[PDB]
Amino acid sequence: GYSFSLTTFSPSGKLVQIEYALAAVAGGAPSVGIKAANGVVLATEKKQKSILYDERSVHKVEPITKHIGLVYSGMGPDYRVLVHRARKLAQQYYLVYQEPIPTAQLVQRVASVMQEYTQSGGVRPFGVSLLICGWNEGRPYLFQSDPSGAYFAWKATAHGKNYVNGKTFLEKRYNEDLELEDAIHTAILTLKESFEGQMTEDNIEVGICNEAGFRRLTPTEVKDYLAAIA
Amino acid sequence: NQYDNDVTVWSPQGRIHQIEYAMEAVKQGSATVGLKSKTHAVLVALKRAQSELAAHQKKILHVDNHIGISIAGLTADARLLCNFMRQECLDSRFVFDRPLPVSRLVSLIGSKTQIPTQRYGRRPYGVGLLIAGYDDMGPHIFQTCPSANYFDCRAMSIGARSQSARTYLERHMSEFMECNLNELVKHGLRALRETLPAEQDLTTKNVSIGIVGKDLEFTIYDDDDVSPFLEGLEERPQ
Amino acid sequence: LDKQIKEIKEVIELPVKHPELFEALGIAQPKGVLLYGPPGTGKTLLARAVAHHTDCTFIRVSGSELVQKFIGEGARMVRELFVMAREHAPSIIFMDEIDSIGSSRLEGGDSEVQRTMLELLNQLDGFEATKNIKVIMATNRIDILDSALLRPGRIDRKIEFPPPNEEARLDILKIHSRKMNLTRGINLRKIAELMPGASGAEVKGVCTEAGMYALRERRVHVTQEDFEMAVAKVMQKDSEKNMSIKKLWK
Amino acid sequence: SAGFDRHITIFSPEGRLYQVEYAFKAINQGGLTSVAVRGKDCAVIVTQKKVPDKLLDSSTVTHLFKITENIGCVMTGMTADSRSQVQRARYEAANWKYKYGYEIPVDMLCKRIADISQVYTQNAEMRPLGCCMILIGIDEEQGPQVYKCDPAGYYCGFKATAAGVKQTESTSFLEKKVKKKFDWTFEQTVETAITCLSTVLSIDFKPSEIEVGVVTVENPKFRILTEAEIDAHLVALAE
Amino acid sequence: RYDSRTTIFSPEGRLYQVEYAMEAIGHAGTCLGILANDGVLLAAERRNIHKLLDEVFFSEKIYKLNEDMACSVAGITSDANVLTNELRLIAQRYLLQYQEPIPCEQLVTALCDIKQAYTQFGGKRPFGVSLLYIGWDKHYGFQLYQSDPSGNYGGWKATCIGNNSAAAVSMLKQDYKEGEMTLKSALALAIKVLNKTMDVSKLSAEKVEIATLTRENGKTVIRVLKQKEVEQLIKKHEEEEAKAEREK
Amino acid sequence: YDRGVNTFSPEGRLFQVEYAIEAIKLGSTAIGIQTSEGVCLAVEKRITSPLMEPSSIEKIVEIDAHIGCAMSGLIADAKTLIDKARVETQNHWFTYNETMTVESVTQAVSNLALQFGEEDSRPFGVALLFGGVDEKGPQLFHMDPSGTFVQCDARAIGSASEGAQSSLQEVYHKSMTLKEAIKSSLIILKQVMEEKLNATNIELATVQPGQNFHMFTKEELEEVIKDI
Amino acid sequence: TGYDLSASTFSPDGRVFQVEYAMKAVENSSTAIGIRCKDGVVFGVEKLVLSKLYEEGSNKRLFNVDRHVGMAVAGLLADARSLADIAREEASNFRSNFGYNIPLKHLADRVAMYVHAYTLYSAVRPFGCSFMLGSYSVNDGAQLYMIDPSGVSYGYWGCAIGKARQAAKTEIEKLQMKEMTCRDIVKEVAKIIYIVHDEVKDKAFELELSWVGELTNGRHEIVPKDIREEAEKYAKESLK
Amino acid sequence: SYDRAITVFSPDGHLFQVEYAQEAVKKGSTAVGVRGRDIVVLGVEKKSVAKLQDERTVRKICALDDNVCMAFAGLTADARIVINRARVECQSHRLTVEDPVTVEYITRYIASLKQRYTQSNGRRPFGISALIVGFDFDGTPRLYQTDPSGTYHAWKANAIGRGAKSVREFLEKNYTDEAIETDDLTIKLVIKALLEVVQSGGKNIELAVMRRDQSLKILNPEEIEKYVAEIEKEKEENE
Amino acid sequence: GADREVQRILLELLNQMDGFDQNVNVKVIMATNRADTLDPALLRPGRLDRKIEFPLPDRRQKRLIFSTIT
Ligand SMILES: Nc1ncnc2c1ncn2[C@@H]1O[C@H](COP(=O)(O)OP(=O)(O)O)[C@@H](O)[C@H]1O
Repeated sequence: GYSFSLTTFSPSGKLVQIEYALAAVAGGAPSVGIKAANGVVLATEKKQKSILYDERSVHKVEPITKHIGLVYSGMGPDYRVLVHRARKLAQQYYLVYQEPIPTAQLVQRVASVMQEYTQSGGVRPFGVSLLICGWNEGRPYLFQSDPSGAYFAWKATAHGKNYVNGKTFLEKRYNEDLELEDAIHTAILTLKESFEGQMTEDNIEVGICNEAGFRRLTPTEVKDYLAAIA
Repeated sequence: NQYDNDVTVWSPQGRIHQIEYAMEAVKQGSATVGLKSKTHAVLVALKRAQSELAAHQKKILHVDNHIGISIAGLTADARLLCNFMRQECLDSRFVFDRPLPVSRLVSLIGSKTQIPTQRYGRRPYGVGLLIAGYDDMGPHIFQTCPSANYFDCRAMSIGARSQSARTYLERHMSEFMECNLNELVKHGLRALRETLPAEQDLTTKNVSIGIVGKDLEFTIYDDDDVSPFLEGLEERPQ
Repeated sequence: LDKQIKEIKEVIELPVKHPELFEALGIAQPKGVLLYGPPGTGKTLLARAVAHHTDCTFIRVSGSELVQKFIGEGARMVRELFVMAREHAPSIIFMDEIDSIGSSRLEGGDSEVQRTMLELLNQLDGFEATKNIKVIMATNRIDILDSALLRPGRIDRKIEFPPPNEEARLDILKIHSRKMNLTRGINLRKIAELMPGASGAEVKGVCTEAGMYALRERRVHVTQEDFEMAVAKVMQKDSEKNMSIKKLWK
Repeated sequence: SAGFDRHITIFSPEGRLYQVEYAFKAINQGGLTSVAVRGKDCAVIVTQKKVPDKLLDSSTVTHLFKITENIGCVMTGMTADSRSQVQRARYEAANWKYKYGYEIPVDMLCKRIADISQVYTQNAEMRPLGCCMILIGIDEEQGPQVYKCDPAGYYCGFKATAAGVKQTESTSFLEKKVKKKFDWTFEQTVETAITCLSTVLSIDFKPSEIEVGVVTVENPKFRILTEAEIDAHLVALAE
Repeated sequence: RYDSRTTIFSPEGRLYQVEYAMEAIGHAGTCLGILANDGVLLAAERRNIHKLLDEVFFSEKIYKLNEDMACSVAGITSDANVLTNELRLIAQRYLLQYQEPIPCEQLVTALCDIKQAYTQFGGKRPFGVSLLYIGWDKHYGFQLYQSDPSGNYGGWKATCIGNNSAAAVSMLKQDYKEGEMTLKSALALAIKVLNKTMDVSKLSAEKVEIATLTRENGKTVIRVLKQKEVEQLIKKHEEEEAKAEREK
Repeated sequence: YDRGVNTFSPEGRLFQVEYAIEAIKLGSTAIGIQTSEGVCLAVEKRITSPLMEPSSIEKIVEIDAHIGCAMSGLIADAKTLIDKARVETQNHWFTYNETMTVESVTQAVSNLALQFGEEDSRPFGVALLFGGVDEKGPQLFHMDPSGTFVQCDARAIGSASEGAQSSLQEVYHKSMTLKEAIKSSLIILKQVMEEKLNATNIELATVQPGQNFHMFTKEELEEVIKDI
Repeated sequence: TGYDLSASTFSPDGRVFQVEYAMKAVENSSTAIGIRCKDGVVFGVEKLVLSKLYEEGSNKRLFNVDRHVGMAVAGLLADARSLADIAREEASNFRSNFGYNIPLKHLADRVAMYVHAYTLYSAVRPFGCSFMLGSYSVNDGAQLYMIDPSGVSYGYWGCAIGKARQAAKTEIEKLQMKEMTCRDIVKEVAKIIYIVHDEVKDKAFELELSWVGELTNGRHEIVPKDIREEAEKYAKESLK
Repeated sequence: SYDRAITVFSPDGHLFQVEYAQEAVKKGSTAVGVRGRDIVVLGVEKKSVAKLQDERTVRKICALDDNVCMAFAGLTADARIVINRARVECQSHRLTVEDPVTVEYITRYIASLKQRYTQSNGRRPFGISALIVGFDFDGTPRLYQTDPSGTYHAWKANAIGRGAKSVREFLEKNYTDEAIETDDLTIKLVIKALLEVVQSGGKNIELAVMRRDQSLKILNPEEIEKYVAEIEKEKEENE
Repeated sequence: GADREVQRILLELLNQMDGFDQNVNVKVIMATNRADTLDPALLRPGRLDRKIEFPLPDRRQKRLIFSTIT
């Protein structure tokens, strides 16, 4: 159909290729992001396809700034590109304004980037969808940026394989008054509910934004929530 | 065909059929002959007539006091290549006051024609050229083709109906080396007459000649000038 | 479909059942009607019922049946279909998803598609033997169709079939539950309210699913709970999610 | 099926990058395996040297390369694409060495190579390079690293890995070696690699048929093992 | 093929791609600018429907270009975002040159010309965004303008685009109000049109996003409505429909 | 082999420019005669409606005081080529102060024409006749979209080119006076091309070596009308 | 047909089948061979004659790369001429920059990159030629490198390109190039070329020889076979 | 080789995409301009003001010079684009040239812009045609027409758009070779056609007048209805 | 034409699925490798009775299959 080219409309006014990009999304590894009352928790799956792959040598949760965390559901290299771009954009905002960039501004800048990859006749959009967790002026923010160049506000969401299960789960088992620990518990619970196969320190990785600072939990902490809990 | 749209696409034969189609476009042009001796290098062209009240088109060009050409191809490509040789001989005379050697000019022609043959969306130069010159190393006759190949030929003929002329040149190659200017030019005129149908023969309308020598600047003789060369030459009996 | 059914009674039934007025008026009878709406909105049902009451014959050919793999075959099919209809006394011709052969073709083979739609238009335009002969056309999402058939001398009228509303959902649920063994304590109105934007066919679906829930449990009776879990299976639009739900085609 | 694979920057209905998997085929390149193993103070790569004709000079047909005095690289792919990729590795290593004042880490170098491969993946201007590269290096007091870098733009570090003709057999053999508790010496690591190659290939393994590169914390120079060393290891595993 | 590229007309001379862009617009969340005097408004019910959507901006359909200028969105999301940003830079250009608020029609032109220039080049996609502007300027004051993907623009006292656009504009023409039709009556009529066009019974406050421009102190103020006034207006329209029933 | 000039046929011919020759054929007819007295050009307007200004259709033009032109084809870019010819004459004369040889003017127009596949569009689908005088000879020249160009004594292009060319060939000889050439060309145009001569559809322009003024025919046709 | 239409998309069974078409073009050309003797490198090439029209010693296929670097080619002739031009450019670049003669490994690898990078881009095509480069560095050794249309560069003791790759390699395998010196290497090369279809079906051809050796000063020269024609006599004695 | 493009010819040699542009002009509303004894008048039809659509905004008539005036029939986006370009060109010419603008130069400008835009790949032609009336023909009126082929011609009176077939014949029926005395008579004559084309509703005659010395003049609907009533009196004579 | 025709094929299958007349006891059986595709018109309740998932055999199941075949 109208998919071999990106810069032409369909008779129904549908950009078909970008929905193929969205179909590439949700085919990747599952991931879930939830806004608690205080913190913002993004959990993702990191099972190694074999014992060859070193679970302690690679990461998927990435701090763009000391108050911004990024998680994704898509092929890795495009996520690396957009992480590099987001880090440089946050640093350039810091240079311009001498202020740490708030969550919404960085999110809209990255969305504008993912936009600029949605035109022309010799390129393709990123096949990745992104959760951005951030702290801004004492307020926690969770955002989703998707290959179309648009972005959405979520107190909770998930994508990847079994993502509809995640939507149902966070619809049932969630309230915005969640404490941080119960929020991470909900995150691992929805990760498992979407998951297939065992989950331990080596299989999951999570990142928590708190207004003082954002940090990616160590595999040991991911196990402490992951095992002996739930 | 699947593999015949651009020169960038190879064929399973190990060939580029578009280059061969450029060769055929060259073959579409009228016949031209080139031959050299130890005294002179001469080229002659069969000026295609357009009507009894229109000028028979020029097929021999002059670009240098010691260098000349005879063309067979799309006139635009050949004449802009002619401007290219204008540029190079003029800048060489600027650089070191040297009449540009024919061999290096022909090599530059081939190298420049090579660029389209390996890039998408740009036609290789659909003309065949015979180049005559005299230089500090010898007399020179070269032929260049859209495949960017360039050759040195003691005798050569390119264009339509050329096969008879090429065979005639093969026969009289044993002569040309020590032949004088008059002998060489008359043999070249007969080489051209070999191409023509039975009812078509050498006349000032269809014939153009260009001569370069160790003692004369390369000059193109047309119209009245052709008359003394043809007069006294043997007519064609049936 | 009471409003739609009334319009189609007028346009179809009146010339066939009472031609004398059109003789007294002198005006030639209207030829056909196009029906457009989301798929499953009772278009074929309405045409079939109209043919049944009008007592004339029902002949059907979907647009997808017309295409064929050879040139000169759609024209033959259309012409011989008209021959069949004429030979079959008063008759209504029904063609479902006519848009399949009527659409944007100026883009550019495609030749036989035009040679078929033009032939159909020629058959209807020449009012060929139209003594009690009528045609009915059906389309999903009218927009893809082309005006070549709707041009004034050609087919005369259009009827819209929006998704059933609360009252329409009430009817359709009642009609398709009339044969099923229902139980006291049922509250079908809550069920109709719980199914916003049904296309009518999926209400036949909800009745079917409630009965399937009864059957797989070997029960020959249905209850409120059975229908309520059926409707969950009938949602199927929860498969929209982040993709294009509120972005792009928001 | 046809249509979403004629050009690179096209997503399939399922979102599959056909040309990425399609370039993944040329990584086969029947003749090399590139098994790399990490030991407690060492990093070892061994590749299989399939020479089709005798008249070639043995040194020229090598497939192991160096970009740092402490970094070793090995290749599995189309040889021309191979040499271009390693040349880009030299380019990046030299630029990092000039800019930062010290040589590039192996993880960052895999990241850069995978970044360029991803760049050609995302853009239709240039074909992705049909080759897979493996790096061994040392990082300060913290350990030896083995890294695999692929045309998809993906990269990861491993206890051991092998992108070769016997893909699943070699990978499962290395998993079996590592899924049983044991120590890791230099000779033990080289023994594991050589046993993997010999068992998955089942060939008698004369010395000229394989080439070994290595790095070790005690002697962090990247070295290609001479034929004497490799034959000593061959007889060590043989007896 | 003709419709595969933006540079090709029909043999009839029409351009399919812009038509496809308005068909795309046909999907958009219903949004209108109402007929009013001494004030203007641009109501835009948010089509986003999920209880877990956080709406942290309280506005995703109305974007304020200046405290006397606002514009809506009906079409592609990323295109609309970049286009509204570009509106802001063009208004900033005009203001930074003249230090004077831009006339409505001039900004409308500038954007529509930029959009047309993007469409008419090859290798580029036409913007599938239709959008409405409400503004006050020195030349004409209160103005509401329509713009389409092709770069067309027009003046409309009341208009609507999105889902059921034809129905909304038709009923606005049916119950057309003029003259004494001041701002509050425009809020009431917007409530009526949003109730009619949408399928929801008892229209919910979070589903709708409303904004209005009123000339305060000659400096102008543009308000994006909060929950309380929206609830009051919708409940008042419900009881007004009940009152209309009371006549029976 | 349909996308452009950069594709060659099995016989070598480019399947783009022959269509430009046929685009010459769809234009209005045009005639040119070379005589030792003066060089003349004629052209048919195809005035769609006399409510138009007949002079508005610039199918007959003056490049300079010594050189005039006519064209047949799409016309639109023919005016661009006339613009190039005029700028060529202006620049060359203002720099060198020697008169531009009409051969050189045609050469410059050809150099412009060779800019559709020779650098880095499409061939100019129009053909031209130039008629000029110079210090060395009075000449007439012909130009076609391929960029090649030829000296001719009696030339015809556009629609009905073949029959007009045949009659023009049959009437021509090398010692004609320009009056007899003009009358023969006009009567040929009357018989084959459209109809009897009138000021709103025919155009004539002639040039002589010693005359840098009024290279046109205007508001004097009446003598011909009664005496043709 | 499939997806083998340009050299920028991996065709099925990932091998592009495009640069393999370039290799098919290489096979069409006549044979060239290259040997490394104990202290020198020699190249021997046969070239077709156009006709009796053709001028003797024209369009020859040996080419000068550098004052000390020699070239032999097979495949498309004009592409080989362009390759000789770019190779000369690269040699001049190194000569001007480093201030001393380029090692042949570096130059060969750079030309291999030129060919390879030309294989990738969609607007361009892989070279339809394959070639050998030879040189001698009096400081440390002799050097020879052969490059294919794909960009693969390898070294040989004896190598061959053309319409007789493997047959010529069988001819070369039983020479003693392990210790043999170049003066009889030229005779062996000439007779080897004449052995593989001298004029069996193709009527006439010209034989050209190139040399780079310490006894040759290590520079690039065309072997003076005009001296007593010993290699010519040996090659024609190859009759039986 | 079928059309399928802008810069290619069918074997006949005509650019069918230019034909498609002229048909795109044909689908537009009526536009009939004339020149009189001294003055030039114009009246545009098919306003079709739909209630909230206040008719002023679309600006069916645009005056872009110290004195010149016309909009463009076709698709209005390119009309406004050429409007911006005409503004820039007229002001720049008046600033840069020793003497102010003339109608001939600006018409040649529009034609050249249309031709230049058309003469390239990937660049859609302006499917718009226009009728330009100007004063400085040495202080005389003259009328020009511009066609998407980039062509410009001169008319005493011309019609383009939906009435092109009809109104032109109307002109051929009654354009007096007598120079129109009482240029209000020419205004009545043109108003007759401008009305009769669109059902003579009397509501969409939106009209401008310039006496070749004046600046832009406009006619309000009542004052235009005055000429309409005079034309009705002239037509009622047949009794 | 291939794309249009395959769409007409699936639509014609839909009309036949809903079209077969009562008292006829035909059963349409559907096989598929993926089923994350498949348009939600076969999954419509009025056409789909049961969706049966056929996994790759696991332990126990592999034991049963080996025993049965051997
Ligand atoms: N109002 C209704 N009452 C009863 N049954 C209905 C109604 N609407 C739809 N249906 C059921 O759904 C089907 C609708 O088919 P139809 O609308 O013709 O499909 P399409 O839109 O593909 O032509 C009918 O066969 C009928 O059984």
